[PDB]
Amino acid sequence: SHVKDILGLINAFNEVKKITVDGTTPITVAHVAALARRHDVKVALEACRARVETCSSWVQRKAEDGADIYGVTTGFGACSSRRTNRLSELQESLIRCLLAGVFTELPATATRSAMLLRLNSFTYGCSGIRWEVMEALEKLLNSNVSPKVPLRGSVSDLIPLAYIAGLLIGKPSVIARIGDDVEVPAPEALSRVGLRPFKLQAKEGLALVNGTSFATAVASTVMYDANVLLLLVETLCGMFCEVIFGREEFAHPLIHKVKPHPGQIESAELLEWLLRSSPFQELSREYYSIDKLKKPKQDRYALRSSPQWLAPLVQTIRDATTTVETEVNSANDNPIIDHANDRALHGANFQGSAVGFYMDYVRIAVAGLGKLLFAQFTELMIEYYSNGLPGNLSLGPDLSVDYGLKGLDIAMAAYSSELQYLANPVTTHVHSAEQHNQDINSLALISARKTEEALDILKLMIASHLTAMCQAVDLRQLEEALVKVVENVVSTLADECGLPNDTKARLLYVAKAVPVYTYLESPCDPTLPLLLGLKQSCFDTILALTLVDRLAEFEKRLSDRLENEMTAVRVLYEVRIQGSKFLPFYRFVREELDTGVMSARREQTPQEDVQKVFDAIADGRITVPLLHCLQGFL
Amino acid sequence: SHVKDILGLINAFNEVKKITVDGTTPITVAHVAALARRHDVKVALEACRARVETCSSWVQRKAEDGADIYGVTTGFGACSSRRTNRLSELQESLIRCLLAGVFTVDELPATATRSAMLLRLNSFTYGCSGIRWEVMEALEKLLNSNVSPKVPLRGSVSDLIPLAYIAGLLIGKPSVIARIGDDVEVPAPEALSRVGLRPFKLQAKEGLALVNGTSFATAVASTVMYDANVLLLLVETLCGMFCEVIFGREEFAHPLIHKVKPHPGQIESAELLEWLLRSSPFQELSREYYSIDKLKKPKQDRYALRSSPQWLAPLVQTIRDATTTVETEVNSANDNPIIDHANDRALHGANFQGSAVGFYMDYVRIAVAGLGKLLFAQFTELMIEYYSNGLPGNLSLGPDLSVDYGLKGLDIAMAAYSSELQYLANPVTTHVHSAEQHNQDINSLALISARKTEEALDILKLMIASHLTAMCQAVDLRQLEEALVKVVENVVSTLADECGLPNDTKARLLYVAKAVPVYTYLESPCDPTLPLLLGLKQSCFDTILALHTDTLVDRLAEFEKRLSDRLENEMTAVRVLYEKVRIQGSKFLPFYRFVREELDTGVMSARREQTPQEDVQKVFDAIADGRITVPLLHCLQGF
Amino acid sequence: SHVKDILGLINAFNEVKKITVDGTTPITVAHVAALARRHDVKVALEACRARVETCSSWVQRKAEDGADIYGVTTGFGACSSRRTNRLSELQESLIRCLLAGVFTDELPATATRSAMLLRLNSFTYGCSGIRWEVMEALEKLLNSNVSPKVPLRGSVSDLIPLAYIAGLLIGKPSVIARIGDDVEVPAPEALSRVGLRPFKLQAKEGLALVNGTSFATAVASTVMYDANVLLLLVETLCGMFCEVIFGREEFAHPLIHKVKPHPGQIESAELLEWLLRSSPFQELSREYYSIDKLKKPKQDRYALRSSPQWLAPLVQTIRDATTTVETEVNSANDNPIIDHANDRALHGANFQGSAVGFYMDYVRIAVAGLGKLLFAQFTELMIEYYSNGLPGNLSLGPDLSVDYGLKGLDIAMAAYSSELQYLANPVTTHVHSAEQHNQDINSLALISARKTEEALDILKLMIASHLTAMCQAVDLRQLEEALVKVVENVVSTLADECGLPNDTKARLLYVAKAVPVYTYLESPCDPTLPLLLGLKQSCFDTILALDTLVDRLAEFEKRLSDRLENEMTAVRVLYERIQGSKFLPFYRFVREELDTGVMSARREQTPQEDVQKVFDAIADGRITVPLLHCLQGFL
Ligand SMILES: *N[C@@H](c1ccccc1)C(F)(F)C(=O)O
Ligand SMILES: *N[C@@H](c1ccccc1)C(F)(F)C(=O)O
Ligand SMILES: *N[C@@H](c1ccccc1)C(F)(F)C(=O)O
Repeated sequence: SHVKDILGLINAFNEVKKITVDGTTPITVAHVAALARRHDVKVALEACRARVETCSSWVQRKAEDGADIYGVTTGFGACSSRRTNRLSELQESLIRCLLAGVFTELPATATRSAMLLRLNSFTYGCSGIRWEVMEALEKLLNSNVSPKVPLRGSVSDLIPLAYIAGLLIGKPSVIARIGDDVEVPAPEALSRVGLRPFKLQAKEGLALVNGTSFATAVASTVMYDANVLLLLVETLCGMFCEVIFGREEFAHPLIHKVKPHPGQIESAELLEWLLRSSPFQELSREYYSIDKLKKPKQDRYALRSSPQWLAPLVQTIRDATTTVETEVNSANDNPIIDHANDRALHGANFQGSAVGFYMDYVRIAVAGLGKLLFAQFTELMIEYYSNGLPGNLSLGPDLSVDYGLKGLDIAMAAYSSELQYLANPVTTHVHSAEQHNQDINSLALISARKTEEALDILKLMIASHLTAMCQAVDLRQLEEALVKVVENVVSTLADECGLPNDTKARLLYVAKAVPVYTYLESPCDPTLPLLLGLKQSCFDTILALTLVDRLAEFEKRLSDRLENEMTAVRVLYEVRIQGSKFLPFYRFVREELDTGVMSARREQTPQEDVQKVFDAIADGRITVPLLHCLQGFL
Repeated sequence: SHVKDILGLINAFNEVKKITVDGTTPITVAHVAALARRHDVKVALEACRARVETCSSWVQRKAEDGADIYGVTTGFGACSSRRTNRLSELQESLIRCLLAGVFTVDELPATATRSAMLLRLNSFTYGCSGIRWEVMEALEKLLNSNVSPKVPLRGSVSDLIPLAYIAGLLIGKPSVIARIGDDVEVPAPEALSRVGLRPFKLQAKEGLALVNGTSFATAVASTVMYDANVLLLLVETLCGMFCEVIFGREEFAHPLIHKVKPHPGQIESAELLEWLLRSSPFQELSREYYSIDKLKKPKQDRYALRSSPQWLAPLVQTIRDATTTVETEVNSANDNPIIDHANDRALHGANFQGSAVGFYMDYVRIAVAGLGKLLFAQFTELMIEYYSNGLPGNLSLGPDLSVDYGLKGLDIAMAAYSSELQYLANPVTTHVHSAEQHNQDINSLALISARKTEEALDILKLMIASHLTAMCQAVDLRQLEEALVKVVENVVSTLADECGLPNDTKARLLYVAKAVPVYTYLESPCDPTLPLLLGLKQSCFDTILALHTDTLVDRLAEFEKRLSDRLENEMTAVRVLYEKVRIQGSKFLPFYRFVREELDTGVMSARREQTPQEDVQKVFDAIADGRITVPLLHCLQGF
Repeated sequence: SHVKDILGLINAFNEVKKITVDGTTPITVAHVAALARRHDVKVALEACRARVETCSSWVQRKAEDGADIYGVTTGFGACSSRRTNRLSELQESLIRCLLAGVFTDELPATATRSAMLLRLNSFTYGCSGIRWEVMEALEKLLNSNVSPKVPLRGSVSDLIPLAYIAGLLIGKPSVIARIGDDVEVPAPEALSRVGLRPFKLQAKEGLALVNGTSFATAVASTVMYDANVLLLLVETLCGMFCEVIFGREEFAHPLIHKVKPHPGQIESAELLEWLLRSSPFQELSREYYSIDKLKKPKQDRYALRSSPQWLAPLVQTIRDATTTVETEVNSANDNPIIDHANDRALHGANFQGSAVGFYMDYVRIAVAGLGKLLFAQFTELMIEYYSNGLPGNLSLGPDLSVDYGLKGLDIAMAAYSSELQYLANPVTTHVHSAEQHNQDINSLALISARKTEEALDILKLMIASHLTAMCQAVDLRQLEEALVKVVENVVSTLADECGLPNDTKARLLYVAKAVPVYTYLESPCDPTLPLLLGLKQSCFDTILALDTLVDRLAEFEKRLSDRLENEMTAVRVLYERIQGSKFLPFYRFVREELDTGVMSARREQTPQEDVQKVFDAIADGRITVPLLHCLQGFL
């Protein structure tokens, strides 16, 4: 199951201390994301040194012998017919030419990831780069030194990679970060870490720039996030079922066996397990047993069609992860040196098309994830579709001065709207580039950036959705306690007023049946559903059988006693979640993040509450409640 | 290799005679495509009959006894609160309300309709639907009798409305029109009459069972994926033919390049290309071409060739993965509720949701746009003298280029094809509306997406037809070129002797004859301002300085005058003769031979009366009807 | 007002008999659309003849004397450096080269005839150098219904498709021509049948024939005609929507729009205020919000209330693009441009279809906006929570469990809007560097025009469904009014017969007035439905406010049960305000002229059959008759 694979990724991200780069051990998207985001994570380049030096030696010696090899004794790109013996000058003129970006930047996280991925490519021993340059890359990475790199210019990653090469050769115009607090010209940065500027040998300029390292770097953290957010969305579908009073049957194994898309079986299998012994599903069964024939037979699509919907999304995100990791673990470079067979091989491994195309697909899948969240949120906000919950999840009781999560609802539409726009492909906009030499190009970095922007929005949407669901948990729990009060007040008052058994039964059924949030604002308002039902019953008990006096007295005593006792339990409140598999999420948001039920009495704005949830998602603290919730699933 | 899988698909499409529909043998995209396109292909429903009858009687009993089951004793969609014991009228009312398409005729074609009927029939064999076996038999008979309802093109968010027309046929709705063969349209009651059927009266759940499926989206996706596989393999293969005509370096496909960047589609496409180009007579000429003035010529090829395996990689993987997804849907019970009669429950879910097909249709349309762009880039290089390594601009034979613009028209159309294709590849799946009284707040739009991908494939067929036609032109131009260069050499060689020129002059002159691209001076071989006589003049001056007399100058002047007399006549003669060989040793011989001999074409020029349309039309027709798979299979023989 | 301009376009489309082509008289999009669609419309080429022959003469002379002029003594496109004195063969080689489309699908005859018209018109300016006699042949071909069959694709904007018209004129055997609707013959037989002989191309003539924007602009012209008509139609139907939904017409108040004065906002609101002023339905709406006022919405939802703000950019986009397309229709889209007066061949790019291209992209986005408005309005009309008394799906019932009303149309509306939104992505953002990199910018105007055309097909579908639904809503509103009165009468008369106190009678009559009738039509005396539910509350209340009374109330309840349903069934059967409404022409056209009725289980015709009739009438222009009646007297 993909659920195991994603939990494996989260663990790896959390547990990795050293990333060994040795030409053989795979680097995963978790390793890359951990390097980028956790400063205590170090690179360990393992002396594959033998194959690096052989390749390096082969390239320099052949170049000096005057062998005819692209970009070592020839011009670059469309200029490949020009030959030269100016070995170092050739390489230097390439870097000069490629220092061509403009600051209107790629972040340090991306840049460091690119540095790791370039270093990794070199370990396969096809590049002809010197071992010493690799050691400098490892040292730069572990010292938190990174060039400032312009955002744009790559069609996929010559220009952005030229800034890493610029740093390594000490270009004065290249600015490097040393940690978060220091910016200095490249020569000063090299000095401060005990390095001297390199003099480029044969092929070294080209080897440093001819990779897919920036596209693949952004794609790696994109894929790590996409896996985690994917699992988070699937899991939260179960919380949605619980708070909305869904029917868990939608996740029944036979439904999905019979339409066996792997993502459909696996998401449904997770959802069946999450909901198996749910206290909230127990309430759901109670709810639909009261006036069963006046209530929906099935849930609406946002819940009931969730496994079918998630299926291609799971599969796209899983497959794209494989593709990105293949790219991470590849010699993306040209020429490829086949030193064992005494030849340089001319091809196009710099071409980031596998990554670019899959970036387009994943952005579409992320939009699909956003649409599901938006549809669920919309249902949650509308009393007609929420099975007893108040509109906008407004606690009130005075709804005229409590518009609940309406702000969050509007924002969800804005989030989804922009997300859907972002999901158009980048890959269809291929221009014939670089003197028409690059007449196909992947645009993978640009695509990766757009998928990253899409995920930023998805994070906003998940934070909002989780926050609303926590609100909804409190509201369901308050609902149960409120209904018990109403029943108790109705029962005891019927006794006191000495009403017949016929009467008491009719009134207690009303007290159990009418949704409490329809009348919470003013419980004894004669135009609201509680008293409406009560009056209906009282007339019926009169037709079926002083009795009038005892009924009028009941209605007066209820008018005096009920709202006060409802306010009491409400104020006290300001439990079923204790038995829910989603307890860790509720406990995380309420206790660890220090929040409470949302209302006019709570001073914290929706911003303040959703910001905490969002920050926990952005920095990965959300995986703790996620891993606790999933504990024991196999 | 995906290459084996696609060859398998093609074999299955050509060879199948009966599609067995039995609830356990899988139906592939090739079977669907063969049913749709080959009218000798028949459906065989295999009496799964037991579980089907158990299911339908289970549903009927439960309903009669008043069991609470969605869409059987319950209103539909957003109205599922409403209960009824009006079992047949409930189902009748669903069909009436769903007969809501409009003919703009634009319609779903018979091919997609018949495919959809097969897929619905297939879903039913899993015994989860509650449909009567006799309705299933009716579907088999309609299929085998070539009777199809006429179905409006639009209305589905994925396939209630379109499927309602098949249901409408079965119950004899007079407003539903039916095809019988290619030439007859009659009202539904008459169509049933003509094949020995009586209108059905819908039992509990039967109206819903007929309409609550992904049959149309999946029908169009099936023929889309079949075509996408074939066209993909064709594009991959023709990359090798492009290498041969453009004078590429086959090194780009070396197995080590790709082992070291091991995307499965990258390795497998490069593996195919290495095989296609091993021992190529055209690659031999390429090696010779670059050995002459080596240092004045590009060390590497441009991206459209050299980066083809890296470009193809995701395209191969998307198309292969989508085929699996679509076939999983073909072989599914897409219906709701799902009757688990063994455990006496009707399970309420959403197997009618075509999201798997919808999202993959979007991915594939993107992959197809990538295939179009690859063809457009390759075609572009071929038309431009600066990038074609000796070929004339526009692949114009001429020799008078002022009245022969060659394949320029095709070049223009290729830009028009790619442009619209890139536009089409925007996603459909991002346009989800909250539908059906906000009941369907997510919906796949799979049929809409599948239609756009089909449109994308129409354009790709056009591009492949053009590209293949151009490469056959280029084959002829390369073969004529080799012949013309040999004549220039002979004339220069013998005339050098006969004019009594020194051996160092003769050798200089013969170098020029070998090194100058013949198509740069074919228009007028002895024009003093064109590259042949340019080089000859330089060489003649250098000779005078090197051997530095009046006799030398007389003989050199004589050489120029006599070349002026003879060379054009000789060059004209070999060209005319050619219009009246290395491809014989090429793995692409079956393509060249198919286009030239079987389709009856020739080198394009001002002397050929057939227009580019007429030539490309033949190739396009062969791609459209599958005849192109014959040279594809011959070419790939032994791989 | 744009409303007046569109009415002007409609009248011209309907009334034109002869399109005058003379180099000075403007050709409008209505003229193009009428030629395309009404075959009784003829072309009158007015012998501009003198400037044409002068320009023609100039070119032939200059070419024969070996002047250096692009595409007359030089090669084409990227090959312009080649010179030749083979004047006719040069022109012939161009056509040969451009006969390069494929039949997969074809540009329709309507578009091809429009393209022939536009090319002929371009020639009248006397910049092209084409012979007068070729122009007469084009006029004759137009007037005789002869058209080449033309491949759909190949143009980046229109060399390849125009080469088919040139191919017809020179009698290329491989070019197939239509004669009327049924005859298809090779080009030389077609020419022969209308008494023409094949032209032999003179200097520049091949190029003049192919070097225009005629196909993009043809399709764009019918696109813009339809866009104007359908726009006005959607704007107008917003008023009809207000009437059936129980809208508040104040949304169209002139001060609101004076204060945010986008011209399209002012003008659509002005139209809507006029359509809704003293409406009988607005009077029903006013009544509705007066009953339990404080429990009903103070404002309408956006699909109505925000309609003039929404329509504003859409009106403006469609009007400005009409101007732009007409400027193209009336242009010398050719190259070189011959300035015979000053003896210069001017080298430019009037073949570049970019004005049309970008505007087709804009219009497609605006059409998507119109579709979205219709979708949102239709969605509200189907949902009881938002329709202010109307049944879900506009189901008549009474038994809703066997009547799902217009739910099928509702699903289809989502499908239509969805695909329409996708179609509205731009084509102009996909410019490829084409034709040996000579055409490194190109308009793609024909492709874009085709997509806008496709988007308008869907809009037609959406308008047809919406209008059908609103007619259903008219019937349901009038039936509602008749039903409430019936219930009020039955309640009143039965209160008297049971001798109920005035207090009781008053309470019960208010329930009869207040409860939306469609919430209980299914079973009027079901004790779980809103009527008897309201009646029981009032009965308990009257007992508190005041044992023989109980007897009488129990007798009222039994009598109502005997009587109410039958009285309601009778009025409904018989039925199976619009007379004072400005939308009467639309209702009458759909119900009477198209022969339809309220939708229910008892009517055999399917939703398809009803909507097809309405769609066909939109498609062929018959919809403009009720539209013009509805708007009579406006401004
Ligand atoms: N990646 C291409 C290139 C172009 C310009 C400068 C450096 C590199 C290339 F295709 F030419 C290559 O490096 O192989
Ligand atoms: N697919 C949905 C439906 C809606 C309207 C008519 C028939 C069917 C459904 F979700 F409600 C279902 O059938 O499950
Ligand atoms: N439109 C261009 C052209 C190209 C090929 C054939 C005919 C015309 C042109 F720009 F070159 C022109 O005609 O001006």
